[PDB]
Amino acid sequence: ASPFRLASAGEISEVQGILRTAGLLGPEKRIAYLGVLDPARGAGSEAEDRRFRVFIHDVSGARPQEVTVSVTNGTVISAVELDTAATGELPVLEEEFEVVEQLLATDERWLKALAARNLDVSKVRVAPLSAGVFEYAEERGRRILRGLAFVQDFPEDSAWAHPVDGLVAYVDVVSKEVTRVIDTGVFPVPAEHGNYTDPELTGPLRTTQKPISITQPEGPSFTVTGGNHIEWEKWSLDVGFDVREGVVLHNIAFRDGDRLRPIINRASIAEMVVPYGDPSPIRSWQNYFDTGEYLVGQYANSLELGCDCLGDITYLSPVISDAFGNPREIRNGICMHEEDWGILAKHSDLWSGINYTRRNRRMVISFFTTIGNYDYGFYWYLYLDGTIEFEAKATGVVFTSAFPEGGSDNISQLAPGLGAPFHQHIFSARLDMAIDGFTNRVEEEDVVRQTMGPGNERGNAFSRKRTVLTRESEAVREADARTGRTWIISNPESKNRLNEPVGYKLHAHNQPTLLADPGSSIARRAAFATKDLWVTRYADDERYPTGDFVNQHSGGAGLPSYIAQDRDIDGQDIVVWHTFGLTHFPRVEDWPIMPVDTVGFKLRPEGFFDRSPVLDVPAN
Amino acid sequence: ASPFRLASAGEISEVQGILRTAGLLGPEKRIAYLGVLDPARGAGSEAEDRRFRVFIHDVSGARPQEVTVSVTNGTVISAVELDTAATGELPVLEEEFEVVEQLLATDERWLKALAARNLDVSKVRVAPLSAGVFEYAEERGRRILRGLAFVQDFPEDSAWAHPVDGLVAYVDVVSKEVTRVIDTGVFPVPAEHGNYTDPELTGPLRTTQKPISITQPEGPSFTVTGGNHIEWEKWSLDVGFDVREGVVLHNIAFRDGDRLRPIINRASIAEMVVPYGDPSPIRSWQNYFDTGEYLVGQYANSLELGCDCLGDITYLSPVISDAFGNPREIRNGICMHEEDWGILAKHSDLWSGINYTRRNRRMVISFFTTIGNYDYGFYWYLYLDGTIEFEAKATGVVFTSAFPEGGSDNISQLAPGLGAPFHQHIFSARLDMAIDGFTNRVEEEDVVRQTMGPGNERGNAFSRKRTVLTRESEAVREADARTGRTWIISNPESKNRLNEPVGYKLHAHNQPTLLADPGSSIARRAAFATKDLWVTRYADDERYPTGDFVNQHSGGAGLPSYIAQDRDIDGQDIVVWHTFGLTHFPRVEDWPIMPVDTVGFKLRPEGFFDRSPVLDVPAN
Ligand SMILES: [Cu+2]
Ligand SMILES: [Cu+2]
Ligand code: NA
Ligand code: NA
Ligand code: NA
Ligand code: NA
Repeated sequence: ASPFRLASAGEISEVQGILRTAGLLGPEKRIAYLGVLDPARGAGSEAEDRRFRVFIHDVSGARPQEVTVSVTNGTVISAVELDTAATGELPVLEEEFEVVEQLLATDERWLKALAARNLDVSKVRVAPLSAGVFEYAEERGRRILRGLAFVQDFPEDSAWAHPVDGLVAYVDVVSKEVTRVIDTGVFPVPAEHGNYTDPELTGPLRTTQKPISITQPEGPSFTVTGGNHIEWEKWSLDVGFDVREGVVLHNIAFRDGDRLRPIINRASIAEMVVPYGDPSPIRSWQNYFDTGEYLVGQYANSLELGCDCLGDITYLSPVISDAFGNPREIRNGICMHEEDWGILAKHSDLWSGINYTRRNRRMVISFFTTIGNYDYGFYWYLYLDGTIEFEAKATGVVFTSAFPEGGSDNISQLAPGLGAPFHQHIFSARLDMAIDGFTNRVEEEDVVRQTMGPGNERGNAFSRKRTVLTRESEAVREADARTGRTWIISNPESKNRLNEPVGYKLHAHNQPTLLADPGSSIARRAAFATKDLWVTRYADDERYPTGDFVNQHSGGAGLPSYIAQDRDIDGQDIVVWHTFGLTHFPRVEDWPIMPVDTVGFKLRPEGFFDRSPVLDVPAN
Repeated sequence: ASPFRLASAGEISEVQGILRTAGLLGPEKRIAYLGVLDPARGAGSEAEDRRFRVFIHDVSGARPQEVTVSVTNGTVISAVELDTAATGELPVLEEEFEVVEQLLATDERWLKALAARNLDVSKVRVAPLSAGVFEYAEERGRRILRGLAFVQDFPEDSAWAHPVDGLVAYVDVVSKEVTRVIDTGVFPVPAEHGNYTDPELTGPLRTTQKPISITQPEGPSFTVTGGNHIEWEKWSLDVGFDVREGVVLHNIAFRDGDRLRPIINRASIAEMVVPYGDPSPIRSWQNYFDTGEYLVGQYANSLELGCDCLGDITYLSPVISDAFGNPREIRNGICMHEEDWGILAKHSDLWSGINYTRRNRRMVISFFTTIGNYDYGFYWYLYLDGTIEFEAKATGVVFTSAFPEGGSDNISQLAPGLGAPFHQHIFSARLDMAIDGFTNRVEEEDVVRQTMGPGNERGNAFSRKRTVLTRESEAVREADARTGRTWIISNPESKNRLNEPVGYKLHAHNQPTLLADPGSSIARRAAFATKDLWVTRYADDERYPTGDFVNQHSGGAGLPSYIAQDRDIDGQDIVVWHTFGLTHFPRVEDWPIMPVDTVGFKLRPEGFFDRSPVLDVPAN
């Protein structure tokens, strides 16, 4: 009954049938994206209309289409032909990945390059990577993937240990032509294997780890209704899933006495870019937009009980569409559970004699995705005290290269002859704010140091200052860790009992933003990543910080074009976009499989409640 | 048998007997500090000598003494009379705290101030606070405490809800004289109570939280031998306890194959300062040195199973001395346990078909202390992958004042008429480094941005740079979050298999440092807090960043005087001192009892191992 319910297999089958009957899903067509559309602002008329957005690719070279379908009414609402040289190419299809290796295996230039290196083509795996936009005029309007080669000595070998440096190819995956093969010179293929399940590498496994048993004898404290509606310790929300963004949180609200108070209307990771910092022409084009180009939701893992998620786990199994419009279930793709989180509050008072301790807990909503060599975990946390936190977990196998004789300023050495180029992993969180409703504003808060003098005779005073961001043109902000800079999202029309506007404070990790030269292709295509915080006025069609069609888009789409509208954001329906990321100089300890590293952000209440919201927590 | 074993009750009784027979512990004497001394550098001759350092106060006004005793030989090694006007006063005695309220209760000025406010003196609690050094010439060489007043309406009332603003007194606790009573004007005493166990404030307690059961059916994976020696998942260390510093970690080492490899010789929180930023003369002197002035170890809590520490807990019960030299056990004062810590490493490989997941865990060593209104948790974490992390947890009741009519730039409003002055909580971690032995060096690592141009034609390259700190005069460093600044501690004489020096990288949280004017008293006394990182050459007597005698010391002691020696630290026996802290602008949600907030730091291996050190972890 809820408009925010997950897409059903039956809905996806109906979409397929509607598209086919409209003549839009012939044998040459492929679905590159399918997702449910959120309700438009002000759907309080109960007139639900379940609408889906579809990107349709054509493998014969005809123009792709963007289509909107109403499952409710069984009709095609609109269908638009796309000029991809102008607005960007569609996301990469899973079936295009295998095309690259197969096409190169019969190309005379590729075979000559492998022959010079004494490599058997049957052992050469090709990583098919997105192309970006660079100097090659012949690529405009064509679907291009670039391929880098790795040797697999046997079927269970980790090919990442054996990069074939000095060699790259470009492939037109629609016309099935190899456009360029570039060979800059022969590097030795690193010979040491990286097989982290090989007993010769692991040694005897430890026998010292005794079991930790986490159980909930009476079941979990949260309830799931309507398939995806969560209620837990005064929190209320809906867990959505989209093939591009992955897990999306809707309608985050907190039950404060008799009132259900909204906090965030929609929360998601709306883009994530992995730019590489190696200037070698073999890799200097290398930038993954995992969300926008590959779609992280479609590569979600099935999570195993006891290994991936430990404790009393409740799973969601979202349904997506395959390239032909058939429903596909991602079994156990989302884990949900609560976790003990240490001490919540504690005080032993000498004067009253009262000793007081309470324990904290958090609700966890997570999924894991695998894109080639990398694996990313996305974790959303809700805490008893009103804190909301996001954490990304990065693991998997680092992307490798040869390590040059004589060293490198842009590549780490991991093993003899084996290098790992420097790179970043940068995320964009899109937070459609709704602090006590939709009239919100953002203030930038800095610590203020004060000079010793009159009114501050002992030189101990310090203060803070808040600056309201009033228009989009002034709402592109940078971090300043030294001044303790944070941002407060408040509702100027909703006051706490002290007559102050209710608010939430965003705490960033203050990690470096995009390092590339501002004149680079990646700086133009990932402009969101060059600043820590953006605020825009809500609009239905402003969904992603990089635009709708990221693959091979020439740049400027998304946030820089949105904020040019210079709209009023002072007490309006606003969206906060926060950039955060990891800068990775690989270490020896990251090889041959990398231990998890993390980055994230959190939001804490700031005068949202009239007092601590956890006074009614019982004494365990 | 280990020289690093905890002090025994029998050792403390022997110290008392040695002091008494030497004529050093008559009825007028009080022990203000007693602690075991660490072995001097190069104790590999097995010639153990258990020595204790003692500070002896005299309640009759005679000069205090610093005494060193050998329990092994039953002798007084040295006894020195202290000139406290020169070198500082001894730490505050617990018995001096009650003296303040009792003395004020019979002072005519204090009684007149309370009478004007219609307060019954029997209901007025006085917080006895350290004095610092300001403009009052009569305080030089005297033991002074300053008192701030709070109303307790009934014996179980939280007095913190009822500050009596506009009033402060200074007390000489040796001569038992009230030196000054300052009354700047009558403020209304805030009337709302802050009793967080009162059903009228909490409402009905939640019935929604279902139990989380954490158990270890086969016991924990760590072993404890010799009372305080820990072995856990290749880690080895000794857990010490000192009445000033609290938990101290000794001899942190990692078993890498056949080699026990040292990492940190001694790790502790060597000072912690809480400076207040309210320029009112009632509070502008207010600065707590919890470690140096009060001694955080002697106020350690007894931790309750299931409430404070959850899971399979192993306790240590350290022994300290009371003011008369009798041993006192802090029952269950240290909790030790292991915790599941999520995913350690994960990869699903398309080419090899291998799916791999391993789980992480951490060892936790913690204690909790209560100083007046504040409660602090100190947590040390060891992770499977070689990471060492410290985390401080701040909770308790915020220090309060009146909230002025017309507002304040330096005080938050928490309730009608009730304010909470701005302040910081700043810690100093002393890390006596021993990366693969004692020849260590520190490098500062910054990210380096590169310009688009020749050799970087696509403008994607970025790099990093490392600067060796060679002398103490250049080893006072500031954070720079924007350039991703970290510090690497390496051993230039110990190489990994790639012929690179082994190292560990310190990751700071990059929070603001001391905000006070650099010309203030607190900036001179807490100079360590004005910079993020200090490196010194190890010396036996350079123990604390603030010097040995912090109470009422005029300033400059500790780190600024140490580094003036400008000693060589390039491949030497070195000590890293890291400043980190929280800047607290109190929020409504912090009242009437504050949910935990955290700050800390971590160290991760950086080419210390030859590959990932967790390949031999089993598959659960
Ligand atoms: Cu990485
Ligand atoms: Cu505080
Ligand atoms: Na274009
Ligand atoms: Na909004
Ligand atoms: Na002095
Ligand atoms: Na050292």
